[PDB]
Amino acid sequence: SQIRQNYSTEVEAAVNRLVNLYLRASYTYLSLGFYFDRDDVALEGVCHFFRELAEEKREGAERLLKMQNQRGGRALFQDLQKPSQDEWGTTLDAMKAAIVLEKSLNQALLDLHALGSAQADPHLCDFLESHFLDEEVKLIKKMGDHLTNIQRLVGSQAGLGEYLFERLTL
Amino acid sequence: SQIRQNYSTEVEAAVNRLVNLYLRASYTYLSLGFYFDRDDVALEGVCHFFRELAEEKREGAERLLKMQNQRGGRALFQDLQKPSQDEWGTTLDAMKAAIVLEKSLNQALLDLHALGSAQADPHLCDFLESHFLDEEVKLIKKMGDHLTNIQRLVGSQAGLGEYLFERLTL
Amino acid sequence: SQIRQNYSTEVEAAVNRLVNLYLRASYTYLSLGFYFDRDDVALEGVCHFFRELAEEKREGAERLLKMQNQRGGRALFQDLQKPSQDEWGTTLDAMKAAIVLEKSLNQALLDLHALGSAQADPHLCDFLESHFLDEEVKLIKKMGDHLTNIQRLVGSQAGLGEYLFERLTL
Amino acid sequence: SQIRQNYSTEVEAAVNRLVNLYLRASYTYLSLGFYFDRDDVALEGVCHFFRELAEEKREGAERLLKMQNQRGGRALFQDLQKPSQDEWGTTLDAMKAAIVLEKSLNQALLDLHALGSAQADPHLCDFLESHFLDEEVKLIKKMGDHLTNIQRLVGSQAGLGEYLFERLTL
Amino acid sequence: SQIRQNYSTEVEAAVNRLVNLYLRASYTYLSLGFYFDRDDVALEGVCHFFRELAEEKREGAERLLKMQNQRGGRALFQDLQKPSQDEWGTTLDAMKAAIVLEKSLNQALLDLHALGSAQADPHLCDFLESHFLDEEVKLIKKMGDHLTNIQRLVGSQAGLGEYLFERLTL
Repeated sequence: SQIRQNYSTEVEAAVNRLVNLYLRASYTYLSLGFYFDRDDVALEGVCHFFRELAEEKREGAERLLKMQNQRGGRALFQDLQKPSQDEWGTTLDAMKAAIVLEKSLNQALLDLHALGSAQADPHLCDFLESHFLDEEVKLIKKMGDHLTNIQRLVGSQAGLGEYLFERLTL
Repeated sequence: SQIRQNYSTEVEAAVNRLVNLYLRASYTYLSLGFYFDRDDVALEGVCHFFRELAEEKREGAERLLKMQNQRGGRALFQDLQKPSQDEWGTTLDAMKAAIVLEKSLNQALLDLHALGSAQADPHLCDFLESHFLDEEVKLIKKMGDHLTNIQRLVGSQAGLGEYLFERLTL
Repeated sequence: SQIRQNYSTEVEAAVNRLVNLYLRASYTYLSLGFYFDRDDVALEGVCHFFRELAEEKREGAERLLKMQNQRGGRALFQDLQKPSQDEWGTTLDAMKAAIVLEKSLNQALLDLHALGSAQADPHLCDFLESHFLDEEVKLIKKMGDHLTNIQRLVGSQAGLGEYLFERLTL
Repeated sequence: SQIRQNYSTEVEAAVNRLVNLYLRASYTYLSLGFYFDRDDVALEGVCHFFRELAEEKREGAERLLKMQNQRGGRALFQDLQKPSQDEWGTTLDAMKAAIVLEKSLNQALLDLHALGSAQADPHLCDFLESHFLDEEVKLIKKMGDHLTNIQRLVGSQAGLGEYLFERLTL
Repeated sequence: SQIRQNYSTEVEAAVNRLVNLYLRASYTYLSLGFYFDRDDVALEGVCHFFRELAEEKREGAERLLKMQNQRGGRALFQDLQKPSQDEWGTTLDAMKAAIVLEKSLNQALLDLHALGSAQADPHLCDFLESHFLDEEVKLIKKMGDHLTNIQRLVGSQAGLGEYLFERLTL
């Protein structure tokens, strides 16, 4: 590219892989959202929590793609793997799966940051620090807060706690 | 009628029967609403849910009657059977009876649509698709969502769950 | 009932019978309204006059039911008899049937008031005097005014008078 | 056409024929409107009723033509036959001719709907149900209401009734 | 009195006794309100419910006194007995005591109405029907609704139900 400067093939490829990870996460959240909209699940606040995350992950992918083009790299898309489950269990099961998913995205961001640092690519490092690393830390903290509250609500009567958390937190 | 065109005696009669079904459903909901207003039942959100449905069903009957006259058919009214119960039990019992009632109305709409299609009456088919079929599907989905939430709230202590659902959902 | 005080079984039963009378009157007015909406009758102001009365009678039934529950009585619903006619003739015939209907409702209110007085139930007597007795007298006077005007318009050419009354009074 | 999909030559031709019918109806209404504007006829409300219908029919033709192009069919225009009369008689004669005209348009819509159904063309069927079938039913009902009122006004003194209907309904 | 007309000594005395009953009820509610404000009771919505009733009962006494003077009777005040308890137990115990209190006031109103009727004092009868009888019926119905909800919340864990009712109803 006429514009490409200080942008390694290693980072370009890692950015494409990260786009796939974010789009896969968006797909997972789409599935989680619609599962909580089933008439036999019926937890509206949980559906809305995950549908909003599906949008956030798609937006992250789009920001990565815009950056790929700003740097002169070339977007390459791969198949998007279906989500790991068809049914997602309780809100507790879903929130545990979500935190696993976000930790995996955060680890991929940290890996890319390390690659950027190894490649002496400070534009990349700034980009991740600005738009991604803090968002992930904030989201993971929120999910951990939710997991703690969901868990405190189980002990006695799980259906009651599940309803209350959806009504009063989400 | 000077205006009647492509409107079978079969559809005319079925529309009169459907008006009776909607008015009967309105009556059932009136009874459900006032039962939840009893001082020894006292669930205001449940009363309001059913009173609003009584109004919706009456409005459906009125829309059918307006259509009967637009097509040149003749409204014929029959006695309105009293509702199937005098006392309606818990919110769970009432919501189960309501879903049974709406499924019966939906089946009567589907039957009328099939008759319209057999009679090559596309105005009828459009009328039902526009003002009735989607409303029924949406309402049945809402009731199923409510039934799932009511059921999740029972397990432990039924009075507590009944209060919470009325306070926090309805 | 934990709340019931000075409320006789006789009044409770009479209130249920009165609810049936008001709902039947509402049904009669629904039928009158839709008859005047027929393309071969086509008197819009007459349809609107009766449709508004159908709503007023339903509201009266609902006020009686609310009162039944306020006093600790128990609503009991019976079948609703179909209206006395399928076709209602001229505006004059319909207005005569309406005044007969309202006089019958007024007589049932007066009977209930007499029962309340015999049962020393001043809350009932106030309730009827406040929300029902004056409304009936006002409505009967209006219908008598209409009957006089309709009758003055017949003599010559009945179709002309029927049109003029609908256009210029209703 | 590069865009044409599931659009039969039979429907394309029937749509062109229907455009001709709507434009002919518009022409008929133009003639009716100007007849009622003659100084020796002089019924302004009747002129305005028909002039508004001339505009509605032209708009229907234009909507059909837009649809023809959306589907990749080709508009073909034919001569427009002059209206069936040069003078239109009384308002009663004109309203009878109008209802005959609208019933013929409605029958052509129903025929086209049947053809669409035979051709498995649901876009066509939706298009007619949405923009045409209900409009025709509503208009025919209005004309039948008018015919009933005009007829009730004749009996006695026809000029008087004709004036009153124009003044007080139209 | 120069103004006194048709106002019996029996009614005058009964009105003074009724003022004492209303002021005593106001005192009882003052005590109930402050008990629920104790740091070891601490149910704010219950305190506010009873403090508002203390004000309503005082206002009722003041309306009776204004009426006594309008009729030319003479207000006579007696000692006000302290409330029947110093501590009021749970919200359920308090609401049961409140309904007992209101039923006693309602019975005193009904007795006074009967005396008015025996004395042929229609001004008195109107006064009670207008400002007192309906208010009592409405209040008793509300308290019965509350008692039903409190009772449904006990079964399982009484502290939890007591908190929830205060938070979500009052």
